[PDB]
Order: sequence, then C-alpha cells, then structure tokens
Amino acid sequence: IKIRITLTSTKVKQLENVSSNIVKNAEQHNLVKKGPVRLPTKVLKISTRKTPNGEGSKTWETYEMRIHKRYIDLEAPVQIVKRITQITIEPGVDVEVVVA
Amino acid sequence: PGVSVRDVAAQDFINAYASFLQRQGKLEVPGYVDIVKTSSGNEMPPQDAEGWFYKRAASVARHIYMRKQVGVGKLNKLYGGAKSRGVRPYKHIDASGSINRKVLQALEKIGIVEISPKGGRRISENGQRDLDRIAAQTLEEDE
Amino acid sequence: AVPSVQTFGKKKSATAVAHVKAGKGLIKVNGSPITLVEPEILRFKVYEPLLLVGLDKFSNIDIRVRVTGGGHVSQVYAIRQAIAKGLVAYHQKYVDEQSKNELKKAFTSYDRTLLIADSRRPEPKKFGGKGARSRFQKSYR
Amino acid sequence: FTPVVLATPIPEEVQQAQTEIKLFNKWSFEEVEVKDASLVDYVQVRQPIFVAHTAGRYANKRFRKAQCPIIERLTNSLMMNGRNNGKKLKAVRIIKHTLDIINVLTDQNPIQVVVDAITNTGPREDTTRVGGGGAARRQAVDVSPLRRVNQAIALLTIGAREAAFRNIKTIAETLAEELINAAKGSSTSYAIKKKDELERVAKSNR
Amino acid sequence: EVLVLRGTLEGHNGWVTSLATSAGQPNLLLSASRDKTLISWKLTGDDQKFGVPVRSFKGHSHIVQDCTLTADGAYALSASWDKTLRLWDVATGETYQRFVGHKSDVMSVDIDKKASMIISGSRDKTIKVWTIKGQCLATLLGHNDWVSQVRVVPNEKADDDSVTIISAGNDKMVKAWNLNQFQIEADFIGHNSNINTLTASPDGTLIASAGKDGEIMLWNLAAKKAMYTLSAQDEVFSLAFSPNRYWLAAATATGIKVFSLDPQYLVDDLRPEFAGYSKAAEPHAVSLAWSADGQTLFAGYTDNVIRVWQVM
Amino acid sequence: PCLESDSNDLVCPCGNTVVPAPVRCGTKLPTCNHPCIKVVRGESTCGHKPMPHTCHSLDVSCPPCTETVFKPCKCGKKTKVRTVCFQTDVSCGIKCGIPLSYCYHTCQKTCHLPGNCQKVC
Amino acid sequence: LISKKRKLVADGVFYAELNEFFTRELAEEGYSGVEVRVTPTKTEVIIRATRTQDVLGENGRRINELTLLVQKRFKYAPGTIVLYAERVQDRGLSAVAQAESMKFKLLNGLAIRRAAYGVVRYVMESGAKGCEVVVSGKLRAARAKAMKFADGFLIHSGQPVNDFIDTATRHVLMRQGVLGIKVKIMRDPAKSRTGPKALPDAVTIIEPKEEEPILAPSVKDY
Amino acid sequence: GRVRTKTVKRASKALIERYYPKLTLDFQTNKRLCDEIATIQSKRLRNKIAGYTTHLMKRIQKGPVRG
RNA sequence: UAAUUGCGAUAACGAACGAGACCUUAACCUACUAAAUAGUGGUGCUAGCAUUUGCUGGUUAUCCACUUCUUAGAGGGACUA
Ligand SMILES: [Mg+2]
Ligand SMILES: [Mg+2]
Ligand SMILES: [Mg+2]
Ligand SMILES: [Mg+2]
Ligand SMILES: [Mg+2]
Ligand SMILES: [Zn+2]
Ligand SMILES: [Zn+2]
Ligand SMILES: [Zn+2]
Ligand SMILES: [Zn+2]
Ligand SMILES: [Zn+2]
Ligand SMILES: [Zn+2]
Repeated sequence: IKIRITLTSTKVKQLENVSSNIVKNAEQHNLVKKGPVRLPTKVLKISTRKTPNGEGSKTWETYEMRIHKRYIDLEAPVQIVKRITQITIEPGVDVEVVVA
Repeated sequence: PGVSVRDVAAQDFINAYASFLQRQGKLEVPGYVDIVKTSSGNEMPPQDAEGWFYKRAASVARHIYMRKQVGVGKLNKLYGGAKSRGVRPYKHIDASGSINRKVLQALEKIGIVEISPKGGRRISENGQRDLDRIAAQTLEEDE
Repeated sequence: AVPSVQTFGKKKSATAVAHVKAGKGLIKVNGSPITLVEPEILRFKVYEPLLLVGLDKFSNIDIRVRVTGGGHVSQVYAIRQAIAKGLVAYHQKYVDEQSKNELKKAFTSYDRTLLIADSRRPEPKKFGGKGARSRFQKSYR
Repeated sequence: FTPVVLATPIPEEVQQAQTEIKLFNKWSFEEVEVKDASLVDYVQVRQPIFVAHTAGRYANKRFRKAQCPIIERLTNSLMMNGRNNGKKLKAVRIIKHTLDIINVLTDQNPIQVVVDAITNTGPREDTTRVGGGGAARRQAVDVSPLRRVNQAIALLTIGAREAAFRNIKTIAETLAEELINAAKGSSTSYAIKKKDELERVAKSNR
Repeated sequence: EVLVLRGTLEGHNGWVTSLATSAGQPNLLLSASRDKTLISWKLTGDDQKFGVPVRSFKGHSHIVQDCTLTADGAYALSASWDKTLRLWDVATGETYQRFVGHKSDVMSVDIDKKASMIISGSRDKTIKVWTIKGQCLATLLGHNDWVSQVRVVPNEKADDDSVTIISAGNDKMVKAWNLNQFQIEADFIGHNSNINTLTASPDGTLIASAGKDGEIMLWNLAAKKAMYTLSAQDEVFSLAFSPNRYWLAAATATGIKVFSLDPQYLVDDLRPEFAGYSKAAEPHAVSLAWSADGQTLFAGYTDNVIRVWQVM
Repeated sequence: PCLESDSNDLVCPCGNTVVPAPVRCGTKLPTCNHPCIKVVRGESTCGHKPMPHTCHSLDVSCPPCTETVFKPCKCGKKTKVRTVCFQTDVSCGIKCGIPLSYCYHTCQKTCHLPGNCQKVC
Repeated sequence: LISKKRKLVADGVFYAELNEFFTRELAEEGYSGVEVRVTPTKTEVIIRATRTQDVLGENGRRINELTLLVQKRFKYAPGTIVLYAERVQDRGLSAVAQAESMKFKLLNGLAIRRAAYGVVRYVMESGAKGCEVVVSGKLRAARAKAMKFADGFLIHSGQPVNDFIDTATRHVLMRQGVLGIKVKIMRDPAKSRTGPKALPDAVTIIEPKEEEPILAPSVKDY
Repeated sequence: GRVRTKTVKRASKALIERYYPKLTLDFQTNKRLCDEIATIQSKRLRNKIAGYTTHLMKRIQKGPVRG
C-alpha cells in the first residue's frame, strides 16, 4: 500500500511521543514498517545587531529555530490508514501522510 | 597480474597518454589553438603551445575513467582557478567551456568516451581498454 | 565467511574507513596502491604503520581504505590512523592478545595519534574580529 | 636482510627502512651527539623520525617544546614572515633540500651539522632592561638552555631568510651555508655575529 | 603445607572484579575487570610469567562486575554495570546472547550446573532467571535492598530432588530460594552491615556470607541454622571454599585471610609486597578463586593485576 | 519450488517427528524439541542420566555429562579428586618429587603422568 | 507547495500576528494568551483570558465576529477556522494579566504605589515564589525615574529564567507622557507539573529509615 | 580552579551524616547510591557531590573530621 | 579560588540576589533503537586488464544481509580518578 508519514515539528518530545505511539500502534496491528528515520536537524539562524539604532559596541546576536524531521514507512490496508491519519493529533507537530 | 589507470601515478600516466595521442595524430585539434587562454581567470595562454590539447585530452579521459559520468560544467569547475582581480581579492573562476566541450567531442570521435544516460560523458569500453593498455606500457617503461 | 574487520581513522574533518580482511598483502587507498599517496613528502607518514611492525604482519591480510573530508594532510593522517587501528583490530579478533599488545605497544611508543584520535577541534569565531581570538583594530582618535 | 613480497609491491629502499628509522630515509639519528652538556636534554635527537612533519602538541605545557624533535623545530621556524605562515609542506621540502646540500658540501652527517650550529650559536649571556631612574639601563643576565636553543634557531632561520630575500640563491642553499658557517663558528654567519654582539653588549653592561 | 607467591598476570587497566576457573580446562582462567573487558588466560605453571592472555572479550559498555565459566569452559557469562548480561564463546570471543531486562546495574551472574539456566542478581533489587536463548523465564522479588551476589548450591547427590540458589544483598539479610517453583525457603538473619559476598561449599551444606563489618558468618542450610562467625577485623570482598580441603579464603582489605576449619584457625594470612603505595594505602584483593584441584589461588587486586599463590 | 518430491519420510533420530510423503525437494526436517533418544534411555558410561537436551542430529556432538566425581590422579598420591564426569585430567596437585636418576635433584612436575618424569634438570 | 523552513516560519509569524491582534483588542477582557492547534479539516484557536463572558458576548456574538475577522484577514475557508474561549487558571501567575490590570488602574487614576502594591500582594497571595513590578517614567515630576516594588525572591540568570520567570511589559499613555510597566513573576517550581520540579542547585536527601540492631543470628523457614 | 561550592560541600556532609555505613570509599559505588538516595537535578552535580563524598570518606578513614 | 570560591576565624545568627549550578554547542561510544532521502558487504547483470581463483569499475527494483563509517532519539562517560 506504501504509505509514508512525515513529522516535521520543532518540539522534540512531542515529536518523539507521536512517533512512539504510531510505531507501537503499528506493531500492535502487526504491520511491517521501516522504523522512524530521523533526518538531520535543520537549524535556522538569524544574526542581527542588538541595538535598534547604531551606536555602542558592535554586539551581534544569533537566534535559531530548530526543525526536527522524521518519517515512517508503513505497509498497511486502507482502514488502518484512515484510523492512523485520524489518530495522533498533537499541537505543534506537523504530520502529513502520502501514498505510493 | 593486470593493471589499470589507478595503479599508475597521475602525472606520468597523463604525460604518456598525451604523447601517445599526439603521435597517433587523429584527435582533431580545433584550430583556435594558440589563440586562447583556457580560462577567463588566466592571463597568459598555455606555454606548451604545440601541445596542451593532448594534455587536456589525456587529463579529461583519465578523469572520466575514474568517475561515473562528467559534463562540461564539472570540467569547467575542475580546470578553473584563482583569478587575480587586480586590486580586489582573488576568487575562483571557471575555465573555458568551448575547450572542454570540444575536447569531449574529440574524445567521442576517437571513441574514448560516449554520451551517458543521466547526462554527461562516460568512458566507453574501447576507451577503457586503451587507457588500460597505456597504463600497462607506462608501468613497464621503468623495467 | 572471510575473516574481516572495519575500522576508521580521523583528523579534523577527514575520515578514513579501512576494511582489513584475510588476503595476500595488498594495501589500497581510494582504489590505488599505498605507494601513490598524494603528498610524496608525506608518503612516509602512511608508510610508518607498515614499517614500525614489519611487512610480515601485512603479508597475510589485505587492507582497503576510503578517505573523505578534510584536506590533503589531514587525509594522510586519517589514512595512517585507520590502517594502524585496522591491524590492531584484526589481531584482536582473529589473532591472540600477545600479538595485539605488542602491536599496540609499538604504535603507542612511536606515535599516540596512530591509534588515538587527536582531540583538537576548531574554536568558533566570535563577532567583532576575524577569528576566534583576534579582534578588529581599535583606534582612539 | 631479506625482502618480503606483498600483493601491493613495496620498493626496496622503504623496505630497508624497516631496520632503522632515518630522516627522509637517508640520515641516521644514531651517532649524533650534542657537544654542549648544557644543551643536552634540550636538543632532542634521541627519537628518530622519518619526516619532519609531526602534528604534535608541544604548546600546552611549559617545556614540551624541548621534547619536540629539533629538526621539526627548525622546520617550524622556517614558516615565517606572513606570506609563508602555514606552509609546512614547503618548509619540510626546504629542510630536506638543505640537509642534502649540507651533506654534499661537507661529508658530515647533516643532523650533526644542525646540532653543532645550534650549540655554537646559542647566546650564553644576555641583558635585560631595568628601571634605572627614568633612563633605560641594561643589566647583564644569564641565559637558560631552552632560551639558548630557541634563540639559536631564530637567529639561524632569520639570517637565512634575510640572505635569501632578493637573491638568486634559494632559501635551502642560504640555510645550508648559514648552518655550515655556524657549525664551524666561522664568523661569516649571521647567527654567529649576532651571538657575539649580544655577548659583547652584556659584557659591557655588567 | 603453606601458600607461596608464584607469579602475576598483567593484562588489565582496571580493578580485576572477578575470576573464574573450569574443571574441564585446568589451564584456563577467566577474569572480568573494571576496564569493560574480560580476559581469558592460558596458564603455564612456570616462573614469574605463569600465564599469558589469549583472548580479550569486549562489548560491555561499563564496568563488568563478574563472570562465570561453564564446566567444559566453552561458554562464559559476564554481568556488567551496563544493565545487561552477555554469553561469550571462549574460543572466538563472539557474543552468542545478550540478556536484557534488568533496570539497574547487574552485579552477579551464575550459570547452573548442566547449563540449563542462568541467574542474575542486580541493583534494582531483583534476581532474574533466564533461559540460554535469552528470555527471562522468571524474576524474584522481595529482597529489600540491592542484591550483591547470587550463587547456585551444588547438589552432592547427582540431581537428587531440586536445585536451589542463595543470594546476599545490602539489607543485612541472606536468602535461599528453591527455583523449581520460584519460592523462598530459607531466610538467614544475623548480619549487621552490607553483605558483599557469599559462597556455598562443594559439599552443598556450608554457606559463608560476609561483608563490610568483617564478620564471616557460617550457615548450615542442610539443617537451616546458623553455626558461628569468624572475624577478619576489616572489610572483606570475596570468599571461596577450597574444592578439596576444608579451607575458606577471604579477600580482606589488608590481606587475604585463609582459614582451615578442622581446628578453626588462621593458617597463612598472606600479604604481598608492592614497593610503593605506602603513603596512602596498599592495593587489596577484590576477587579470588581456587583452581579445580585446589592447589593455586588466584586473586585479582585493585592495582589491575592478578596474583597467584601455590600451596606446598 | 522444485518439481521433484522425495517419496521417503524424513525421520529424526527420536522418530517422533516425520515429514509425510511426498516431501518437496530441499525440505528441511525440524529436529524434535523432545529430548534425545539416548537421554530418554538414560544410558551413559558415567551411569548418570545425560543432561536433558533437545534432540539433535547424530553427527552433531552430544552435550557431555557433567557430574563432580572423584577420580585418582596421574600421580595418584590422591585416590579421589573432584572433577566433572567428562574430564579425564584429574589433579592431586602435588609434585611427584621423585629423585631424578641423572641428577641429584628431584622432579617437581606435579601429578606426573606415570613414566613421564622430567628429562632435564 | 512550500518548504518546511518557510512553512514553520510562516506559522510562527501567523501566531505572532494573531497574538498581537488579540492583545490589541481584548485588553479589557484580561487576555492572557493564545494557542493554535492545526487539525485535519480544522484549525482551532484557544484564547486564554479571564472574562470569558465578555470575550463571548451574547450567544458568542463577539466570538463569531472574531472568527470572521481572523477568517477575512488570513483567507481561511468557511468552517476551517474555529475560536474557543477558556478561563485561565492562576490569574495571579500571569504577568500579562497583571500588567494589563496595572495599566488600567493607572489609567483610571490610581496612585502608582497603591496599584503596584496591590498587584504584588495579589501575585504573592496567588502562590508565587516572587513578584517584581517596575514603573518607569515621569512620576510627579518632569525628570523621569524608575520605581521598583518587590516581594519574595526572584532569580535572574540561567535556564531557570526561561523555566520559571514570566515577564510582561506595557506602555501606559498618561497625559504627560508614557509610563512603562514591567512585571516579573517567579512561580513556585514545585507546582510546575510540566518539566523540572525544582531549581538546579536544590538537593534533597531522603531520610534513612532506622532499624533496630538484631544482635542474634536466626533462620526463617518455609 | 577546582574549589567546590557550598551546595556540593553541604550535600556531601549531609549524605555522610545520615548514610555513613551504607556508602564506601569508591567513587563508582558512591555515585550509584547517591543518585538513588538523593534527588539531584544534574548528572554533573551528582558526580561532584559523590566525588566530594568519597574524598571526605578518605578523610574520615584517616582520623575524625571536624563538622 | 576564575570567583564574598571556599577552609576557617568571629557581636553576630539565619537568609536573598549575583558567581557557581543551569542551558546550547564541540570532542568519545565497533554498547541500544533504526534507516531505498546515510552508507557498507555479498549475490544477480555487466566493462576493462590479467589468468585457475585475481584487480579496478558500472548498474539499486536485482535481491539479500549488516550498522563500522553517517544521521538522530534514549542513555553511558569525568568526579580533577
Ligand atoms: Mg589548475
Ligand atoms: Mg593572497
Ligand atoms: Mg584565523
Ligand atoms: Mg632571492
Ligand atoms: Mg554490484
Ligand atoms: Zn527427535
Ligand atoms: Zn544427543
Ligand atoms: Zn555423569
Ligand atoms: Zn597428582
Ligand atoms: Zn617425576
Ligand atoms: Zn639437577
């Protein structure tokens, strides 16, 4: 059936618990799966001058937002596919499911 | 025991194969040779005037032998160098595309390389066999 | 199957992965023999793992190294570390502990970086200067 | 000796290197003695190396540079005046050529010539600035052996670099006659003249 | 007869935490150490060398706390502070089985005779018993502080009725379990400090348990009654019965006190010489093991060596 | 799957488990989890029962018996020494110490195999 | 069809703009924050405020007009966006709510010390570990100055600042100029229930249970 | 410098005061009992406390310690 | 002591902020969980050079196996032992 679930949050613990209950639901349903592949964490950096005007010591400041991405490959029939996409809703965790 | 291009040092292999191609004399040297510089980042033409095209040909043939498939843009980046921009800092500059494209076409016409799927030029089986034979000769020359 | 081990050596960003298996004595780096490693002023730096213990240790095994990352000299250092660690790991797994300890002792007595990676890492650059420590020129008038 | 055959063939000279470690596979570290009993334990020639390039950490502690091999210390001091900062491959090539030229010009061991140059041109007394009541006075002091080795290397390489600048002679040649003249104490050496001048100034300022 | 120092074995760079020997192979010695490794040694019975390492076993990611050998010596077991047990092929290194399930540091492992099954006492106050293939067939609870050692009691008769194990923890309480049905049967009270070690006699009737207070307490579990206590006057870390004689060796913090039991007196009380360590403290034996014939006593110390003693 | 089929049932040494004909070519008989026929008999030279082990192929070595038995040593200064049933090397652990003929000194090798006293002193 | 970097930055700026809009219009309703939950076919916006009846209005009329406002501005389809109101707990432990209440007291005409001591007493009574309110500006004189009012203990450096201190800043538009209100509240780490229950340097030794010495060897049997 | 602060020193003294016979002169076992017998928020702080505790046990073994 | 960091002394005792702790990052893990968006080995198919068997490559739907190298999650590790 070849579905892939991609999770792309910034919250590591919510991401990991979403991955964990998806994979334990899959092994409970005895579905063959490729495990959660964890992509490299992508760090979004913005470096700015601290001052609103332009005087004083030239102090700089780097802000960063970390994006954590995982994906799970599943071979499961369509009814469990809809039940999976209807369960595991978490705030701040972006989930998408694609087929073939 | 069998040899390959990887068993021979790069410089003397390239010199031997360039001399072989010059002695064979069917590479179709383009004609604007002795006019051009080989790079926008260069300032003088190649000093080995009557050669240097056989040198570039042996170099790109060995490069394609080692790789999977190589194109003209990869070749331009490979042979480009640091340009002296006068009073401003130095910078990497790609080499001339016409020279590399014409030497790729010349190697195709003599049968060393061929058009590859997934683009670029890959070495042909005839190119593999005669580059290997040149490697055998240049490793035997020291005996 | 064939007895074999895999090891690695490191220096800065250069990593060399060595497959040491039972064989007849070929030492290859990036598919080319060990005698063609690029800075020939530094060729003895990858010769010295072979030379300190003798080539009779390498007669019955063959080693293939792939090195990536870093630059020229750091790749040379990673190659020598991967080769020495591969020989020690092979003598650990398939030969006895006396031979392993003698190899380790010889390598350690010559150069600790033959087996233990150099831990020096780049310091991050800080704002207000071109480097980690150096600052822009200060003027007063 | 018997050669051993490998699937990747190894040349006969580097197979010879299995018996003894020699600098650039040519110069034996054995039978090299430091003539000065003060500068032994600070000139390191007991541990052989094949190449004068060891990525070693001698800067963390106060006296590890004494355990650094002396050929690599000369090599390190060659990498100077800004344009040559870094470039240890160029420095080791220059050192290799220098040792070859030394052995050609005199049939001695070039490592022995290098250690004789260092022992001969270490300055044995120096002077230091004092307060002196608003005017600079200089008071003669003694020199520690580590400083003698350091300053000998600096004088030798600075003399070679200055005499190679704007000259048809190469840096390896200039370092070769610099080390040869310092090993003889011939007073045509920059380092010998500088050492003599410093000792004379200190003797005046006792 | 008297014990005399014969030689030392040097392959470790951590505390030699345990020693094991085999009847099947009288020239094999297995030592587990604090450097995350095991070493199998071949003994030679000669001058100062006396033995060489023939294999290192690596793969434990923390301190390996103890080790046992099977009777044939082909299989070895290791318990380590990485909360796992490992079964090794003594010939080729080669971990066959990893036993997981303990939640804290596993401190003791013991195969039973007949290689039927494995007991392991850990720091999560449990004694887990396992199959060879690696499944936890049962777990034993009710032991209120963390377990220091577990041992199996050797049957004098050839498999008379059942198999029993003994255990000591840090709750000043030693226990004896019948694990044919996974119950506790004997519960020996009487210790006043953390019990470090316990040993069952080859006869199967004597239990010696001892710890930090220095009181080596003897028990007759055939009648299930306490008999008496010996005093070492200092902390003792390992105990072992001689397989032929009526001797009990104790690795105290100052020496190794060995006692014969037929007059109940101290016979030798060996102390090695170190040439150093005099300012703070001499290294002391933390493990010891007799040979199968009871002629050589091996002792692993805290200066990362193993010293041997031969009886005359 | 291969067309050829064996007409003969595959039989384990116990014989409890068989593969019914026709048997597809290359089918692998599964050995009985039931004990070895020899274990069921209980026959052994030691006189004990072999360790109860699952059935295996005869070519595969049988697990040996391991009972602490007391056997006389090579020197034999001691009649009974505790050893496992399989082991044939029993050790009194006591040097024979028999005055060598050729030397003033004795032979210290312990548990000397009879007739094996040291040749050089 | 957007990259993940741009999508996550875009919904971050959507959250920031929505929070600014809600704090601009719901200031007199005790608006204490907002939370966004994306869901297949629906995204829900949870407003956390104190006066939920004023946020809702009659039959949720203000809720309907706020949904229509955020819908019209952010181009959502009908039914895809839904707003809920929720009464926040521990109102004393909300720096934004306390700062807004102080702002409205100062606008109504309360004295600065009376308003600041009222807010610090309310926050300390609500179970905070510490409170600190700063009022800056032209106070009774043309020359500006700053007044500080504290109670309890507050920490200033390290990761516990992100863990435990909540801060808020407000601009009060008085007829002589702007006053600045800064409110910092350090909550009790023990009542957290999400994350660390203590400060990093707090060490708790458990009391050993004492047992009587036995002085007699005995065997229990089964 | 390696001077240990009063949180480490006070925790070590309290641990020794109420757990002296349980804990030993070995850092590894002292660490393994300190993490379960006390609630310390950092592995680093637990290691520092267990190390100073082991140091004080050596001091106690060499005669009594004031405080 | 880097540190009002501590040992202590002591008309002060007990505390609070700062320092430290903390958090992020860089170094180690042939130990765990895995990976056709990371790799490696082998088997298919195939090229060249050799000649028993070898060497260097190409081709992922050609499949299998593994996780050393790579990426994370969870942990371990240093506490001046
Ligand atoms: Mg170029
Ligand atoms: Mg430049
Ligand atoms: Mg720089
Ligand atoms: Mg010049
Ligand atoms: Mg292939
Ligand atoms: Zn059967
Ligand atoms: Zn059988
Ligand atoms: Zn038997
Ligand atoms: Zn005997
Ligand atoms: Zn004899
Ligand atoms: Zn004799």
